[PDB]
Amino acid sequence: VARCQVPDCEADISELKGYHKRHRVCLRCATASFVVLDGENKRYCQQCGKFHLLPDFDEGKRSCRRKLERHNNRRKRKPVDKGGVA
Ligand SMILES: [Zn+2]
Ligand SMILES: [Zn+2]
Repeated sequence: VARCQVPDCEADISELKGYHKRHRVCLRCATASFVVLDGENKRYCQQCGKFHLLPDFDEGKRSCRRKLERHNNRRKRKPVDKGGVA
């Protein structure tokens, strides 16, 4: 539904052409960076598109800090490769 459903900003983006219309958010919000949501400032996460919590951010880019890394130390080592015997 092309409509900015932001508590502090109830916009009716019925005719938009960008990455804000595909997330129920107006351009003003997409550019505003942060919005005074329900007693909480949310930040448009370009990684997921949806809104996120500002206090849950870090220096590493402007996105959530969850599931940011996983495929890095993926290796299979074997210091034994024989097992016990006695
Ligand atoms: Zn808005
Ligand atoms: Zn995110």
